[PDB]
Amino acid sequence: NRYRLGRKIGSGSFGDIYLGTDIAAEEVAIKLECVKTKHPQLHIESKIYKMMQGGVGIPTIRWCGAEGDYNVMVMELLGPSLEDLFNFCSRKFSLKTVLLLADQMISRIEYIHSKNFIHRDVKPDNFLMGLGKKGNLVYIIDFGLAKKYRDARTHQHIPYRENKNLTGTARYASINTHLGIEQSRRDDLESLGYVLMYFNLGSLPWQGLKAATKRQKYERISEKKMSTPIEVLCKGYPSEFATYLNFCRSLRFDDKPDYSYLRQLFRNLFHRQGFSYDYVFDWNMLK
Ligand SMILES: COc1ccc(OC)c(CCC(=O)Nc2cc(-c3sc(/N=N/c4ccccc4)nc3-c3ccc(F)cc3)ccn2)c1
Repeated sequence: NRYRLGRKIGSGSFGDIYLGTDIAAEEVAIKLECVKTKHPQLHIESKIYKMMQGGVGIPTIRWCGAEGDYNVMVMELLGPSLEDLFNFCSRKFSLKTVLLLADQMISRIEYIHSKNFIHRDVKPDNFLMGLGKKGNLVYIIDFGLAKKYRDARTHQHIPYRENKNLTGTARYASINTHLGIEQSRRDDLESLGYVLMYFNLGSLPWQGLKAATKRQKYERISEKKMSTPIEVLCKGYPSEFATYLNFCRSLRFDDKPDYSYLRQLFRNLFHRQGFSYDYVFDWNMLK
């Protein structure tokens, strides 16, 4: 109930992230926002976490408020991110681990969409494993770029818009995001498709391109994504990864994705491969 701030561990969408301690009991994670910021957002994000509360893989917020020069949000401590675990696993995941992760990540995105929001920054850093009895559970974090895509009462979808600035991480952004189109449900899922192929490959082919300014930088990434057919991107990997991406790329702006179809693709592959659904990930094998 009273919190000690520890080392800074990084930065979220709109603030810095810290390890901390609840001195009376337990270790926590703490996000800070300057209270004098011109674009306050931490309390908005807190309310989204609250709307999401109780979902599988949705982190619990312990306290939000103001102290000194900061707005403060305290979260239950979670385990390593999927990017951290990727590094710990020598930047290679077995097919079994990719498929286990795919099943849960699709479900996390579906859940957020069911609560009327799109995430808009699907990337490995925003998925964290739980701890203790939740160690086999993938959590999704960070609603700082999240947006409501439909009305809570009528479910009327937001309108189509063009010439929008790229929101999120360029590496995993959808093609339509690069082309300036308003993001919708389909784009969260397309980004996940790039995340899965990133886990398969160790890098994506639009990493490390040269340019002068950040504007051109994103342009080069856009051009490489558009000019790399899915069959080339996914060459040498099971067809399901291409099928997944083609499905996502083919969705209409306001389509409700068939999340079950996408999970079934990978589940059927998992079964054909003879894998056991025992939640044993590559990092559980580290000695
Ligand atoms: C017990 O021994 C340990 C040993 C080493 C450790 O690590 C060095 C740890 C710490 C594990 C940990 O990170 N746990 C954690 C993190 C968060 C995050 S992570 C994030 N952004 N990450 C990125 C990454 C890349 C790019 C952008 C952002 N934001 C929030 C967050 C969000 C809201 C909030 F209120 C508080 C925190 C939430 C809960 N647990 C432990």
